[PDB]
Amino acid sequence: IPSANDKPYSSQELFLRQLNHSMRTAKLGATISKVYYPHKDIFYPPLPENITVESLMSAGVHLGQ
RNA sequence: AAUAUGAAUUAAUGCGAAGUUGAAAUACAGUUACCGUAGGGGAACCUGCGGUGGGCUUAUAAAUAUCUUAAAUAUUCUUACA
Ligand SMILES: [K+]
Ligand SMILES: [K+]
Ligand SMILES: [K+]
Ligand SMILES: [Mg+2]
Ligand SMILES: [Mg+2]
Ligand SMILES: [Mg+2]
Ligand SMILES: [Mg+2]
Ligand SMILES: [Mg+2]
Ligand SMILES: [Mg+2]
Ligand SMILES: [Mg+2]
Repeated sequence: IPSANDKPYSSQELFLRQLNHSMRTAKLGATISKVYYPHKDIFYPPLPENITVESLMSAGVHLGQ
């Protein structure tokens, strides 16, 4: 329900105004490299041929009981 | 002297039925049982001394618990970013 052009933004409009900022501006200034994101293990798993000892070790697979 | 036989005479024991006097054992069996040994008692048994567990491992709380960006940021994310 858009608000009148004279009235201030509603709570819903502020949320959509923030979502617009999040897509464009919020990620300006730098990119992030070589940082582990937990979700990417599930959604971007590597292929078996590209797995290294380093990758297995980074995941903690070597830590037994 | 040995072997065999019978033997006066005399000792131990099994089974069978079948009651009698008690109630010793199996449960904490109503006094823990049993082993060795000694004494005593109608009968099982009772008592002393040490031993054994084939009886007590059957074992189960005097309680007290802590601070960093709660999110425009983690929570979403589908091979993308890099
Ligand atoms: K007895
Ligand atoms: K005895
Ligand atoms: K005795
Ligand atoms: Mg008696
Ligand atoms: Mg008795
Ligand atoms: Mg008894
Ligand atoms: Mg006596
Ligand atoms: Mg005794
Ligand atoms: Mg017993
Ligand atoms: Mg026992």
